[PDB]
Order: sequence, then structure tokens, then C-alpha cells
Amino acid sequence: NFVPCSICSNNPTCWAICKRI
Amino acid sequence: QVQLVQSGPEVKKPGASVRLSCKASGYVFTNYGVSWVRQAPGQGLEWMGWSSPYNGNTYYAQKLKARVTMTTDTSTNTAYMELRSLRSDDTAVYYCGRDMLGVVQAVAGPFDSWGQGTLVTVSSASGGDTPMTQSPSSVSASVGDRVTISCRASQGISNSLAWYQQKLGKAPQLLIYAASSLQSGVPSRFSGSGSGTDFTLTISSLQPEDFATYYCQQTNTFPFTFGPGTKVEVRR
Repeated sequence: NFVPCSICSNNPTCWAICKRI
Repeated sequence: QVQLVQSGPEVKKPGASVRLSCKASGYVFTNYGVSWVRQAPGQGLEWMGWSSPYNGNTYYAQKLKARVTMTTDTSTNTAYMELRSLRSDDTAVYYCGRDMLGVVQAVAGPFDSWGQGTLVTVSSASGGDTPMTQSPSSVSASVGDRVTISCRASQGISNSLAWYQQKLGKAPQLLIYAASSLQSGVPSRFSGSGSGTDFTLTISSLQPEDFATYYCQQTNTFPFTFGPGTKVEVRR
């Protein structure tokens, strides 16, 4: 599984590691 | 040695677009974020957004999201920022910066290296979820004095607080990150304290090179936001 960028909100760590779709 | 070189100055009429470039050298480009901050003449610093050379992800400040695009080219180590639908209030020096090394690859954060800035002038046609404050806005001091500047975050930011020095006509320089960690190469007379909402920068014994404007910056959540600046002036 992976972290989708659609849920990253305002979190910079999430935005650095998420996958875009 | 880390270098960011930005493209030359631009003069544009309102409604036009501009594309700026920032060439990186002296480091592994894909291990660090590249971000953009602008400064209107005589005003403070405004964070525009972040880009990852590692995976192409971006985040733009909501104020600008509709009109801005940031990209990176890892074959040429070059970052790009396009700003569209220009208006008069877009006149500013635009800086690229290297987000410092973080817990995950190329994460946004304080800038440990700055480009030299690109002036974009928009020709005349007439004539921020966590706001930050600083006190005092101006203070005068003598060489040898202790100078203490306050920063306040409108919401708790834990220790995600950086301090910068900006001398007249130059890009800012990072002094303190994580509230109290002294950046490499910065003299020990600079020290930072605080956590939560109230922070301080103190200079134990002011030196002639220390007259400058000082900015705080929260990096707890996007959009990153700067305090309005404190000018430390020579006593009249």
C-alpha cells in the first residue's frame, strides 16, 4: 500500500512521500 | 559548495506570464526540496510553494495556486517557476531556495541555501493559515548590546520555527532552525529559544555585521509563513 497525495491536507511530510494519482 | 543561480530580471505588463529558472550545483539535486519565496520592494517574505525534484510532487500557497506552476529538470539540475496572469502587486524579487535536509527525501523546510533572486517588475497601469507576528518591528542598538527579538505564532507550531537574517540588498540567511538549533557557520552569539507559540532570537553581543532585518518562519504546516520582520538599526 501507499500514501495517496489526495489526503495529504497541509502536511509537508505526507506531501514529500505520497503518490499522485 | 552549494550554489543556486537564478535567471535574469524580467519586465512585464499586467496580464502576461513569466517563467523563472534556478540552476543548482554542488549537491545531490534530488535529495533536497526546491522552493520559492518572493519579496515585494520594502516588504517582507512570502512563501509561494514547494517542489520535489525526487518525485515531482508540488504544493502551492492557495493565494497563488491557480496562477503558478513549479517544475524541476533532474537532467540539468534546474528548477522552474511560472507565474501567470500578472498583476501590479506581483512586482517583487523572487527567490528559489534549497529546503534543508529532512526526515524524508526532499521534504519542505527552512532554506539552508538561497538563489540570488530575480527581480520581476510588472509595469505600472496607473498613478496563511498560521500568521506570525514579531516584536519589536524596529529596534536600535549599539555594538556590544544584547538584542532580543520576539516571535509569536497564532497557533501552536511545536518547535518548527526558523530564524533568518537579511542584509540590505541580499538574500536572507538561515541562523536557527528547530527553534534552538544553530545553523552551521553561524556565530554562537546567536541563540533561539521557545516552543509552542512564543519564541525568541537573542544576539548576546551585537557586532557591526549584525545590523539587518530578522525574520521568523514557521514550517509546521503548509503554507509556510514568515513573520513581518524586525529591523535592527544603528542608534541615531
